[PDB]
Amino acid sequence: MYLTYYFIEITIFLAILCTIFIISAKNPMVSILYMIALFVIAAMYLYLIGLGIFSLLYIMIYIGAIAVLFLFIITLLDINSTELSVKSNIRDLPLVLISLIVLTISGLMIYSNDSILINKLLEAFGNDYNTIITQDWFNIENTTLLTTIGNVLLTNNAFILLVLAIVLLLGIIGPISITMKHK
Amino acid sequence: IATAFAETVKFSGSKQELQKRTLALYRQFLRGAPTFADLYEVQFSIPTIRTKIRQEFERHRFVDDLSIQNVLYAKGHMEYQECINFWKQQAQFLKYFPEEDDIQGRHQPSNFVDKF
Amino acid sequence: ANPGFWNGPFRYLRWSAHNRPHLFFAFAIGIAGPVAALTLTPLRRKYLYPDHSPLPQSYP
Amino acid sequence: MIINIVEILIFLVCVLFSVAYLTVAERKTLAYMQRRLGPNFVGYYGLLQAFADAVKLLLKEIVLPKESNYIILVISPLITLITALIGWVVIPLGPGITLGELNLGILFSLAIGSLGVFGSLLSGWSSNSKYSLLGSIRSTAQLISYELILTSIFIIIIMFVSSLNITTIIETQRVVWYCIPLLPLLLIFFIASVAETARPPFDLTESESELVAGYFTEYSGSPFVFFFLAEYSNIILISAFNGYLLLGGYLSFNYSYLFNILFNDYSYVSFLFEGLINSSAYAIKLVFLMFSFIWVRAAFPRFTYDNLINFCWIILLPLLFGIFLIIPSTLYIFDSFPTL
Amino acid sequence: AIPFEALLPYGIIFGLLTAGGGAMQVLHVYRNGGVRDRFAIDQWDSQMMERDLRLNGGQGRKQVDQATAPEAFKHNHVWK
Amino acid sequence: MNTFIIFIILIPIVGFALLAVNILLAVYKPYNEKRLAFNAAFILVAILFLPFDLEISTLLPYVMSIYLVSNYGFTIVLLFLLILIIGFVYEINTNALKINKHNKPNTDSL
Amino acid sequence: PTDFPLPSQQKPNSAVDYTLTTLDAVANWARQGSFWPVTFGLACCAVEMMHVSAPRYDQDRLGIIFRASPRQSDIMIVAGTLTNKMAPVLRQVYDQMPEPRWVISMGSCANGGGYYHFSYSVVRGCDRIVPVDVYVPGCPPTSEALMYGVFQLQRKMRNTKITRMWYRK
Amino acid sequence: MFIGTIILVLSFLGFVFNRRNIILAFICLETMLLGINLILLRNSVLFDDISGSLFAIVIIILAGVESAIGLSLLVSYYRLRGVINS
Amino acid sequence: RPDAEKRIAAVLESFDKISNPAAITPTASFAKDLNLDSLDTVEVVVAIEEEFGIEIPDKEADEIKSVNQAVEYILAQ
Amino acid sequence: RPATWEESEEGALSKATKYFLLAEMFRGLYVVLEQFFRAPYTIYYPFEKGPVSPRFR
Ligand SMILES: CCCCCCCCCCCCCCCCCC(=O)OC[C@H](COP(=O)(O)OCCN)OC(=O)CCCCCCCCCCCCCCCCC
Ligand code: SF4
Repeated sequence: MYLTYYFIEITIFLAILCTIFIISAKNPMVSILYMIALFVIAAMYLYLIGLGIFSLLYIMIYIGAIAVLFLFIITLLDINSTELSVKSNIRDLPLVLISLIVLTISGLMIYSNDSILINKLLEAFGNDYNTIITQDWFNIENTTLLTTIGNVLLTNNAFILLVLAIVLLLGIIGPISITMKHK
Repeated sequence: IATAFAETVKFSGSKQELQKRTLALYRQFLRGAPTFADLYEVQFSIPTIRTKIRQEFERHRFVDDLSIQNVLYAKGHMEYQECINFWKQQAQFLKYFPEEDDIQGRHQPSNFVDKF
Repeated sequence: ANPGFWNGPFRYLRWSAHNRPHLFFAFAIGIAGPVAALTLTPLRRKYLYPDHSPLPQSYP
Repeated sequence: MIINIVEILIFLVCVLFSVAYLTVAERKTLAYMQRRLGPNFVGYYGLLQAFADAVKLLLKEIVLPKESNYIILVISPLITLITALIGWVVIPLGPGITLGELNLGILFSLAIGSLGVFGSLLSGWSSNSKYSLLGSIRSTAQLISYELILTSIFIIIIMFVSSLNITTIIETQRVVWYCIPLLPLLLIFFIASVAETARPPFDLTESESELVAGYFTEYSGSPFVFFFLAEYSNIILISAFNGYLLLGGYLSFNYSYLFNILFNDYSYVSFLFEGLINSSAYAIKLVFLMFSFIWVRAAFPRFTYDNLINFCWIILLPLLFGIFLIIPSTLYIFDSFPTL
Repeated sequence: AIPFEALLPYGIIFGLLTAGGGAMQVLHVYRNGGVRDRFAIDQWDSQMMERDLRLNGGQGRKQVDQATAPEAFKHNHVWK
Repeated sequence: MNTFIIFIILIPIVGFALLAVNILLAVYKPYNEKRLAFNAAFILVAILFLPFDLEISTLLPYVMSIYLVSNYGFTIVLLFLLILIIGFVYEINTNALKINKHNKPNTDSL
Repeated sequence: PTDFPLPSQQKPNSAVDYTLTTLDAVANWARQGSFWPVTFGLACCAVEMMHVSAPRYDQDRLGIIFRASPRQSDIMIVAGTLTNKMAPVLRQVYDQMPEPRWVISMGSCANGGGYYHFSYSVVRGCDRIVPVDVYVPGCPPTSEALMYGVFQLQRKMRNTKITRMWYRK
Repeated sequence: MFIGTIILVLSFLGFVFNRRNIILAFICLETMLLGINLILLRNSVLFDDISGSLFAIVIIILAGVESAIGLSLLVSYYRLRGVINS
Repeated sequence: RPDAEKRIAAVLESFDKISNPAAITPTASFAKDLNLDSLDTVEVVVAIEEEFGIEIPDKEADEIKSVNQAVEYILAQ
Repeated sequence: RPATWEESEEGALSKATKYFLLAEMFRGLYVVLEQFFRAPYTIYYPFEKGPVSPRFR
């Protein structure tokens, strides 16, 4: 079954390995250098899961615009960095973060389906074990479409598009009236 | 229509006022010494700079005329002007510092016998 | 030099398109869009119906 | 499995050998345009200069104590990998019917031409010099501001297409020679195309000795040939990309080859010839395009950053938003919309 | 007149992409056999061309030559 | 496999290859000798760059399926472009640098 | 150990060299072909240098395409006279320059001080500052002269014999 | 949905234990908005065509304006562009 | 004020030319008590302002003659 | 002292044409293309030489 091409899906280990870098960097901006590696690993995940379209969307608009803007800021007015995760700055870290990781693992367990027990907490962790989904064959799919249907829904739900027009309006008027400082 | 570090040229009359003015010049010229050691990356220490600045002003302790002390003040404040930023370079800057002995080898012990 | 001034509109559009014309000729396209999009309902004069389709499930 | 790796080696040696001799080509054509002669001495004829220059400037390799080597040893390799080469993953009309690309073409090229910009920005981030990184932020700012009006115009020309896979634009455009004959905003695409890959009449962050006797960083050595090759390869890629969509591939003599191949061959002798003339068509549509780059190198001088942002955010972009206030409008008016 | 030297680099920049196109055309007719190449007709050749692979190679016109319906394929994959 | 994955895998190794040629045989022997400022137009250009990107990301599915929304998707996107173009007519009025020092006032005497 | 075979050998002059003359001449030809400087360009002699960029005696018919950056450079044409004030800047430019480096002294003033040579503010030749490999004589030497010095420098490059000097000839 | 919850939780408690560098906190808060989409997209893939992925393109278009307002507000965490202060 | 002049009588003691630290009464003169030069007076003033990392104006350097004045200006931060 | 108001009648929408598309600038491109065809001036210096007057030094 091409042994590695079945565990090519489990790239989450690279995600957690990048995110453990993302909060303990040396420089303030080698972190946001690693953030685009996080986003391109997310794109690799989405291409692997069956939606390469949103992979290429993330490459176009996150590391194309917003990560570029993080790098754009972090050149000028660079903030005073504490150096790294020193042991005196790793003080009171483990004493709450261990319990918080456990509680949030129980939250991911609380995303499970319907069981009023701790059985659903173990059920989602064994979700891959008893199951491998079965695809089907083409019963009357006339025209080819992947993100065309997204625009069809953007026509049906047109009002949220005309309102996020207003949120992009705010995204341009705000930075005018907060930084230009008219005379 | 500009300056660089506010070089002014106006010589006063009274020798007391020139005394005070050279004194404040000495303070700025002494205060800029860690800025000098930062700027030029010398080998020696900041107290070497300070004792040589003191040496340079003790070179002209006993100069009589205020109308010589004027242009000595101008030379001092003007070389402060050309030292407070990076006009002078370190090759230009080491012309004040006879630092090392080992460049010379054995040399004149200031005896007549060893002129020969 | 003179900018545009509103109060004479036939004059304004002249001394807009002649001193700062580069937004005029943009907005001429911006008015050629929808106004001409409203002068079509006689101009097609019932030209054509596209007639496309997904699967036609019929009736009894 | 063996056929596709020798395919990919042929295509890589084509693009690499291509961009190698392109610099000699542009220097020759500047020289005749500057009423002199270009590299006329190197070895065997005078076609060889860059192919010796590459071996020359490997063997230098300095590093700088003002900067981590770990970023500048990789950031010109970044734009060499992504901006130069894997833009050709889309196989920007690998000039036959076939490609080395599956589908979903144009926005992949968009994504990678977008991906090059912080390859420029992190390059200029280096050395911590207070006069350098502001010039970097200048370069990257004008770079993204003309990325935007590459983007917002080649998404509106595909409004005559609506299909996002690579070929369908090209089979759509053979009826009209759709590319420029229905719309001349090619020229503003062309004047956008000199900016988003700056080999320009702008030269803007190449203030070569206006700064402290260095422009970008002066990362000379293998990063220099990386930056050099990737800039020229971005040029021929975006020039192909112009010749991809808004200039046309598949010249009309292949449409007339119905009146030629039916008078030449009997029945499908290994498809021996048509891919070659199709490649000939796309190549002569591509090099004739970049000949105008080599014009505009030596015709009009540098372009004055404040006026450059004036040229982006004040003039071209509102004309643009007018122009796709009408190209949705006019086809809706005249007859109708395109299918996919 | 024309620059005999200056169009020689344009001649080889022409010829390299020319041979590069011809080689793609040759390697795809040798990949597919003596036919042209299909574009992405998404969701549809994976009905159609996959069905051709379930029956034959290339193409064929007959009634049916299946056996156990020519071994009906069923795709399966891991949960995400 | 086998189609372009070879290209995006071969190319990083070619980049490391032409890098790692001259890391060894170039002579190094490195001898010796080897806050800030601002403007509004150096920052607000890239800030306002981003919304005009992702409205093109908004526009991109509409231009993908321009068909299947006939006579009506045109209307909605015309309203969208109206709501965006008024933001453009806001920002045309202000964004430019200003030369600080150029004075001209008439001179008077007593 | 403790014994020695090594006899009286030739000067660096040979012809029996398998493959090392060929490889060394390829690398040397690559270095000899492109050959770009950085302008330092101080006076009248820089006007003749930019006359070598003029179309009559073109640089680019040889390959000389100079960048304005001391790291991307190979040889450093000192042209014009050289002040006392300049010389530390010149040596600092010289040090930030990669190891296969040469210096052309273009102009009489640049070597042995030239026509001033008796100023308080002039450096009596750049031999007091940077090591030089090819001199170029005379106030302003001809564009002919600068190219002749360039070809003589490339003729020196054709005897660099660096690979067979790794072989210790 | 391990793949999105884990990146969300690590961005979240990175935003908690962030006693250095305000912008790393700011980008951890950014990466929350792509830790959530890996949940949303795979739930939509496990279900259907465009029901939740419409909300996905919404949250992408809006996360842009998030980072835009966050930068253009972080510029004013001080005086403006630059003056004397302390 | 308290033990600021401890630091000052540490710096001036670390400064040379004052062979008797017992001659350094704290509240005492510079040039009368210890025979400090008028050049050396502002020399040790700049030494004092460099020790506390503080910067003084010109008239504040003008008025200093005894260290009680110096401590009284040290008190301004 | 020419007062030279020069308010109106430079052009009648031809001004917007010449400003709008780069006719004055396309002219310069046509000039350098016409210059491209003409003769070069290089002198192959090892093989050829510039003019040497008898009074040259
Ligand atoms: C109507 C029916 C059809 C409907 C569809 C319409 C489609 C039409 C096609 C697109 C329209 C072309 C629009 C061209 C935009 C150029 C506008 C422009 O450049 O404005 C000039 C402006 C001048 O600057 P500024 O001082 O601010 O102006 C104010 C003066 N009071 O800005 C400048 O500073 C000028 C800088 C320009 C730099 C250009 C550099 C050289 C480019 C020449 C190479 C192109 C030639 C090769 C291609 C030609 C192929 C034939
Ligand atoms: S060498 Fe001759 S030409 Fe050059 S600067 Fe000196 S005097 Fe001038």
